[PDB]
Amino acid sequence: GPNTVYLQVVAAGSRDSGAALYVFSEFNRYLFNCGEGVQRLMQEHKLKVARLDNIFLTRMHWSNVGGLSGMILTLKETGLPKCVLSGPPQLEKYLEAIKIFSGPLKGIELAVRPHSAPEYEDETMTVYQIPIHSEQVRDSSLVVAFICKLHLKRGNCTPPDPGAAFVVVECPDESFIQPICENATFQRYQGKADAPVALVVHMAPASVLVDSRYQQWMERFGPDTQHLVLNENCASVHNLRSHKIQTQLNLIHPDIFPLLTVPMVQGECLLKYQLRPRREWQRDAIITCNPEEFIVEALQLPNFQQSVQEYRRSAQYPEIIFLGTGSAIPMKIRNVSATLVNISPDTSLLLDCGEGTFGQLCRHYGDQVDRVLGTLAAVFVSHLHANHHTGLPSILLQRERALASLGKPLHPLLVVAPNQLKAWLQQYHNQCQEVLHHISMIPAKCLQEGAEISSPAVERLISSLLRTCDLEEFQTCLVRHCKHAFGCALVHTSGWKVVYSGDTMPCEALVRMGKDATLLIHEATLEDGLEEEAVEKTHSTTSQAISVGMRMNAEFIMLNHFSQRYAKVPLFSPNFSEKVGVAFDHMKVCFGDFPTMPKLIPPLKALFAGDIEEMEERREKRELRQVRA
Amino acid sequence: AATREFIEMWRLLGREVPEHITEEELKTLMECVSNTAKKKYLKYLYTKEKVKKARQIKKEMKAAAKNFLFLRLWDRNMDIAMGWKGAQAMQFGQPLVFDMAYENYMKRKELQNTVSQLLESEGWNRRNVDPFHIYFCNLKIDGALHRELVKRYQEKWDKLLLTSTEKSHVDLFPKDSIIYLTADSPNVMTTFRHDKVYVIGSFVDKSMQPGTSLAKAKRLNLATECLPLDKYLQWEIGNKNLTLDQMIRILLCLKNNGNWQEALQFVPKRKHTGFL
Amino acid sequence: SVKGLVAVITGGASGLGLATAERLVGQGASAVLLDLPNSGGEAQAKKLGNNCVFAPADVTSEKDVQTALALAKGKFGRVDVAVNCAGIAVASKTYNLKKGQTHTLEDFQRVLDVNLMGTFNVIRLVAGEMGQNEPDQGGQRGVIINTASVAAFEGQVGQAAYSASKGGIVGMTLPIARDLAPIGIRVMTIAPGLFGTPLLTSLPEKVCNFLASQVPFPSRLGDPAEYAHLVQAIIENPFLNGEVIRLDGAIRMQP
Amino acid sequence: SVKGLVAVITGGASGLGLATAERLVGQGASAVLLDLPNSGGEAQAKKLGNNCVFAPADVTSEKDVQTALALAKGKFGRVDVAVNCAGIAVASKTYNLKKGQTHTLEDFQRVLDVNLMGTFNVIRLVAGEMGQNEPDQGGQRGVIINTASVAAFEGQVGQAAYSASKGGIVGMTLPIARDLAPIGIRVMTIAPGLFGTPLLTSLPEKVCNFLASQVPFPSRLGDPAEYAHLVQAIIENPFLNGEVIRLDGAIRMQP
Amino acid sequence: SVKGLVAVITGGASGLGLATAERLVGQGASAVLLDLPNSGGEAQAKKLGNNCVFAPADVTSEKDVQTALALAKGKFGRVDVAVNCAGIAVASKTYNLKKGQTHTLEDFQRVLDVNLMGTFNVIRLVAGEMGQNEPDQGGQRGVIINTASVAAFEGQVGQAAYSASKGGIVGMTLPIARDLAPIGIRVMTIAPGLFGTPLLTSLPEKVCNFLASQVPFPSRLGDPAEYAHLVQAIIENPFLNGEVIRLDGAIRMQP
Amino acid sequence: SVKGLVAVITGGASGLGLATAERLVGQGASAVLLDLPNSGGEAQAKKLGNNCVFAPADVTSEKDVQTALALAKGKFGRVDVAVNCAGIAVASKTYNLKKGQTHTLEDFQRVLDVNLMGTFNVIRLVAGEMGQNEPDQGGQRGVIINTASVAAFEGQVGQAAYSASKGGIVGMTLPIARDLAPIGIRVMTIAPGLFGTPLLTEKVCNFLASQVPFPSRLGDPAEYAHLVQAIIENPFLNGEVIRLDGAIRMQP
RNA sequence: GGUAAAAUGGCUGAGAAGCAUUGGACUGUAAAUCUAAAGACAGGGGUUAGGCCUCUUUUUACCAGCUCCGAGCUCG
Ligand SMILES: Nc1ncnc2c1ncn2[C@@H]1O[C@H](CSCC[C@H](N)C(=O)O)[C@@H](O)[C@H]1O
Ligand SMILES: [Zn+2]
Ligand SMILES: [Zn+2]
Repeated sequence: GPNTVYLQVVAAGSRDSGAALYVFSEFNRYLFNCGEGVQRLMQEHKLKVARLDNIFLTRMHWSNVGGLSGMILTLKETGLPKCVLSGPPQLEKYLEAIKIFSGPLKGIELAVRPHSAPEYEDETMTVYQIPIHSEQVRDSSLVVAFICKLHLKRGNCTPPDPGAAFVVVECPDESFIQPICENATFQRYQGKADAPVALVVHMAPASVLVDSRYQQWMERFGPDTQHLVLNENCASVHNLRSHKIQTQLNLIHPDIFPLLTVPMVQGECLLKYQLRPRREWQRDAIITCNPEEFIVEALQLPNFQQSVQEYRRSAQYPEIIFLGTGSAIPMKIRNVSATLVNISPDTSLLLDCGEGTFGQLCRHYGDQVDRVLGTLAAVFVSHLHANHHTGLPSILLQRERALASLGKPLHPLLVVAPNQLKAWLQQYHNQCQEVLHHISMIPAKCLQEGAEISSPAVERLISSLLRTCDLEEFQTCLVRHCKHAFGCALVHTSGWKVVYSGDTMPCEALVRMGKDATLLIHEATLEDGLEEEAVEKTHSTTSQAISVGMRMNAEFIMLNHFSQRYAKVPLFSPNFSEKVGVAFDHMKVCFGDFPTMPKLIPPLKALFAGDIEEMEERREKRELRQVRA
Repeated sequence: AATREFIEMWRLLGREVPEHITEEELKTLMECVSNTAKKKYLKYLYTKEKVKKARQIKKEMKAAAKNFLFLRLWDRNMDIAMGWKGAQAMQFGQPLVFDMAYENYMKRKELQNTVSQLLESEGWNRRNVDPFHIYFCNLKIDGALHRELVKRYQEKWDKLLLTSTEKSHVDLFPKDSIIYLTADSPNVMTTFRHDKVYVIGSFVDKSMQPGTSLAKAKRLNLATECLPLDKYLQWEIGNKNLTLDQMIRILLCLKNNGNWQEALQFVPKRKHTGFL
Repeated sequence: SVKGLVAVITGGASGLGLATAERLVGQGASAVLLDLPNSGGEAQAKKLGNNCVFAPADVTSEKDVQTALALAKGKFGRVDVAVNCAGIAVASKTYNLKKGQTHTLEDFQRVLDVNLMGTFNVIRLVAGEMGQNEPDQGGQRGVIINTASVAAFEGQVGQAAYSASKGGIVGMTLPIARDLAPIGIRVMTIAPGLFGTPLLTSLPEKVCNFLASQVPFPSRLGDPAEYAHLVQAIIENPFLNGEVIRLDGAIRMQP
Repeated sequence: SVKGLVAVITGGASGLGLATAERLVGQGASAVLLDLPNSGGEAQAKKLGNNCVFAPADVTSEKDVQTALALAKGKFGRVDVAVNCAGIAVASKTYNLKKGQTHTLEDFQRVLDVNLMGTFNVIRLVAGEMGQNEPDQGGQRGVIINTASVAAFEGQVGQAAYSASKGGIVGMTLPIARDLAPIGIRVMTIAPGLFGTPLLTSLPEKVCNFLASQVPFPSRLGDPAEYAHLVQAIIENPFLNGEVIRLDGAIRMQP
Repeated sequence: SVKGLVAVITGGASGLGLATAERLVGQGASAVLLDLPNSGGEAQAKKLGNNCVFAPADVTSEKDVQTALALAKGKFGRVDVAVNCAGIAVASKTYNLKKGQTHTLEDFQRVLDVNLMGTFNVIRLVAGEMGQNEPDQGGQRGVIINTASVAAFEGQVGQAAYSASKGGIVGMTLPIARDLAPIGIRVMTIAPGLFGTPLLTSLPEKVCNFLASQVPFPSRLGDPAEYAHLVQAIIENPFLNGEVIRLDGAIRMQP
Repeated sequence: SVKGLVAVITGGASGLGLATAERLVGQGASAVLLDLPNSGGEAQAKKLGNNCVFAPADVTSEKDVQTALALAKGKFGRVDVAVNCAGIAVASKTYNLKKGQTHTLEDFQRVLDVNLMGTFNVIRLVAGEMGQNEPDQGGQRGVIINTASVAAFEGQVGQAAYSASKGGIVGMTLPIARDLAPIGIRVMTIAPGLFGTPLLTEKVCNFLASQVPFPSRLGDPAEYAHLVQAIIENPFLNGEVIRLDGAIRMQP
């Protein structure tokens, strides 16, 4: 038997993170409710995934399986031969649906253990699956609860330690209260002296908890039983590095870089509870957020203070918010790609919906998220790579919730995307959870310059899109990145034009279509060093993007989609003129800020002097190795 | 204390523990708070007793065994000849500085290892045909390093032909003619310069905290250099930091007109496959 | 005996030159200290008593030595003994290939002038001073004692100029002894080893300790009182002439 | 053998230097005659062939010796042997009581700097040139040979300055040989004694004829060819270093 | 040139004497090896050819030396060169206080009876043979070369009997050179330092390396071929007489 | 000084040794005369007083020197100074071509036995005697002074054997001083020139006395004794040869 | 910033042991010895029955994921 066993709260149920546990043991590791952004949080806090044998999903819902594809492709790159999923039987259909936009994922092996399957035991823990059906093949009323029993460890004579069990219960709504109460299997452990359940993790809204029946249900487990509750009432910072960076940059320009936003124990990030050595509420790694320390560290930098002083002594719509400026994997500072455009105070357009985009939006706007989602008019998806579209279902569900809370009619959203995306969402809607009743999708090919009206419904939808977003015209073109990869361009009645490239290479159709653009957003994955790799991987370098922008003769040029090689900042080639800018998570850019952007280069150089120096040293070492090769 | 009970019980189990124990090392044992530290300390005592007992049997095994030009008094003559060479080097030799400012960052075990490496380095320097003029800069009196050095050398400490001082290398030599050797330096050592003064940090740093010597050098605006280990051999495994004796032998080989491919013969072979 | 003798001691304000002055004044002789005005010769002259007079002079200058001899003749009336103890040293290799350094000619010239040229100047002027002395019943008019370190026979590394000057003194000892033989003046030379004078203290302490330890017997630095004893022995003995005596301790200096 | 070697011979326009140059050039070596401009060395250099060149220089001045060494390096590209056969000589007693004459300081200074200081100047400047030669199989880089007459050991009446300079040369040989030992340069000294050079021929004919009879064997004045032969033998032998050789024919000078 | 000369070499069956014989025979001379019968010199004489003849004799006794000289005169007709390169070495302290041991008199006596008495016996017997030669056009009749050591100048601990014998040769080389001057015989002495003779190469590798490092330059043990070269140079030079040459490498023996 | 100090003087019946004994006994020391039985040194020992004892011995014989040292130990209790002033002398050319005469080996060997072998025989035994002394506060246990004439440097015609023995002593001085240095014994050598010894004492003696540069006369054994006392008193004289000559360098 | 493997502070190992290092010895020619000192397999943690399990550092390799079915460059 293992010598130590403890739990850990990766996410505490906050609206922008979901909930998830992490069962650590010397022999095995387990995960519960892999939602959106769980991979980023676990990577930030150094939680290894090397031996993540089993992943337990308590409910077939996008709030519990959102980040499943990301974890699967990470474990694969990790080299794990087989991973086993446990939960509702619909996972098999979900796995089939994932392959529509991804590949066949041959390398890693996937297995499913539904609740109807026989019980699974390990070298450290026995797991029982309890199916719960709400009152009153897609099934929208199934929730699985888990009861994990540890193996008995013989004493060292030291008396042996009997196995202590813990229970994970999910109660998404009041309709599930009675089925949980009336379940006979729970009474086997609850009303008895058999290994009185050490800790029970409750993930249910606070309105459910205050119910008398639920309150009596928890109390019947005994006085010694603990109770942990991840119920969206947590007040804890999840992304410490993001908060640090945003607070530091806010010191430069507040507008361009706005600031972010019965006994029971409310969960916190990195909260632990040991079970094998002893039984205590460890609480040794609880995150602590203090902006004063961050600004002190920023001010003590060798060159930051003088640079910001020099910049400061020198001295509207539409406005662009860069929610995410990273390419493949989510990282500590940069999320996956996204871009919010605010055409009018009452309308908005989402330019790309990466995984966990809603989380970044909620962090950026705080309590204003409900109002913002009301103004969301359309979403554009450019090419069906992962981490460019996987965050869409979260946006749709949260938009429905925000519309319900704000008291507005449920009108379907407009989605401009390749027709291949229809199959993925169609299968997910048919097999797992209803989604399609929220969107009215428009194929991207129908908006081409030489396109033709496929159906009168499509023409009606595009006309409705133009009316809602108040745009004069919407255009798309096929960029040279992959099969069915599209750009976009928006022209307002005011006359300003915005062009979004997407993943691409230097192309001529984009230049022809986006002529005389007011603001250009272009992919800048790599630098001049690896132009061969960029050609091989179908991506553009920094100077390539700059040349494309200059040839198209845009007023300003913005770069994003930076590679994982890049940690904090890209290189700043002497080619960086007053027109070329750079993007960071959560900055706001307005048309009046174009002259200001070049002035921000010295402060940004000072704030990241060590990082850019280390990157330059690494590049020099690589060049020396290449020369000596 | 009660530690002797567990000591005897583990000795009965024979779980790599010393046969006996003394009072002072016992107090040091209770001054270890982690069971890992106590286990490591007991294993250190255990391996000490074993090697001490094992080497004793060699004495027993050895116990089973005209016109001349010179009397067999060679050891005295070699010692006197090395003394004369060292006396000349103390006047006309090229200075070499060992910086003892790293006394704070070293634990007791690393301190003892530093003293042993310093002993070996001085011994190798004495035997050379053209010795350096070894300096012990920043050697605070009655410090831990100084006390250990006078304990190991005993009465020889007052007769060693090297300059030991409490001052700093900047207070003895012009700042231009000082080069601080370190593995983290960006500049790569090309050739040995006979007009410069080389500073070697008397450091062990097993609990790796790189950049200490580089920070100390850059604090005084001193020049820095690193050995071109990479340019001449295939580095496979192991940190590029070298021991003090290896560094002094490399510098001695370079000082005596030797080439790089010959000076680097003292780098351990377990770290590199071979030359380029 | 040395009672009533008048001695002129060059460099007699420190080191070997002061010990002989102390011993001769204690025995009952009269001494004149010949040293540079910068050195505290007047303090030692006052300390030694009324039989000691400090004469500020430079051995390398003919006029200074002439004035000092005139002062000695005026104060005491005669000169019977002359001891040459003044001498400087330099530590510089002839050529350093690794460092690319060459011995300067100025250092060599200055050492040669102070050690060798000054000794000959004092000898050739004090000899003229003794030439007027009435012959002793043994026919002796005066004694001249020089100092030439053991580097004249066994030089060390970086000791080229000092060895050259001392070797010049040793080589010229005999011809001067033959020159002054008709006028009854004895010329003798002493070759001190490591004697712990201020000259030797310029070396680091550890080097001095090692050099002291390498003396066969006694294993210590020389005592200037022993040098003074040997000087008195030379004066009393009438048959010592034109010979170099090594007051060393049987030390042979390795490279 | 000495074939291909380049030699710099100070005073190589008459006497022992000219004889050494003649023998060395005859064996196939290359020689550079270093002497005063008025010494007539250009005629000797022309006579000895294109393998011998004349460099006008004064050994007592650093600049002239440096220019001569630069000329030798330009002509031949290498310096392998440096033989010092230069030096003036005077004769005056230290003090003449019967005549009231005292030895002049100017004559002593002139003899000292020409004989002793000039030799060291040439040695220190030449050692820089020899240090650039690549060491041979035996590690040798060059040979330096000096001259110091037997007056350094047993001087005569009036040879005070001469004996001082020669004794200084003899005494400084060992420290210089120890200095250049790591470099790989051998230093040796020769004591010619009585030779048929014009210096000995400047004395009255009867005196020289009597002197040739005082040599035990052979009872004649030294032949400069014999000195040249000894110089070549010193050059060829690799184990002769730091030693003074008396080429005097077993003569010991009397008062 | 040494072509046609007949040389008598004592202790010439091994060591320095064998090398001297090899070089002299190689240049066209004739040699007679003079060494003990058990030394195996007959094989060496056979190897060197019919120009070399082994003479079994002991230098301590007069009769064997006379027999060897008679054999040499019978075989070749004359004796022109005599080289004394035979001797034993003994190391023993004068007194050891800790061990209570004293230098036995027999060890001291037997060293003198070979190194010193034997050398003089050979010299006095050979000088009679060389006196029958018709004088050379330079007046020379023969050359005698002895072999002292640097122990005669810087003896080490234990070399008290060795230095006494070798010191006697250095002392007597001059009076003998004056004795044979009327006859026309030159007597010279060589004092080799550390040479790679078979007696010394038998030492372990570590001490051999230390001794090689002791020599300043060249930092190696001496080569007997260099000793033979110096002997030939002494033979050829007519003006070398009554002088000791130190073939050492500038090594001053450590105490 | 030399008060209460015991000295063993070889060849003290007459010559330089007798003058050394006279001076040392006069200064308050104790002397032991070591000479041949027929040398008549018993009368001199009686004349000097109760501090002088005549011990008949032959330096070439181990037993005689051992018995003499035992007598000195019995009489005074310790030995502090040893002055080796004994020695014979012989004039004979190595080879005389006109007469055909050759130097005899027996004559050469006889001089070596007395001058060189006798000095070492006395030294090696008196050093053992001196080793039993308690070290002086300066570390000194005893002083050994040898005599080796100036023939060791410039020998005359016919002085082959004499120069050989004297040069042997001069060469032997340094290694013996190094041997006895750890014990604490100083070994020093004096090189007298032309002295008024009975051997040297009309035309030849007058010419030789004139030959000395200064003083133009023969040496004085009193001056030799004074030099011996000075060497004894001075603590830093060791392993060196002093030439008490008068600046005279002999000629062929 | 990630993924995987490794880490001997005198050097090789083995998993014990050799070659080494420092202080002392006036060595009779095996001192080729005697004697005293220092012996920690990256560093922390844990446990542990070794041995594992984990954290950190360093060295050396490596770092996108377009799925369908027939029309077969478009169609769902
Ligand atoms: N590879 C290398 N190149 C140059 N100097 C080196 C070196 N390895 C060690 N040294 C020198 O020898 C010392 C050994 S200790 C090295 C540890 C030190 N904390 C550091 O990493 O800088 C170093 O301090 C440095 O002075
Ligand atoms: Zn992308
Ligand atoms: Zn893409």
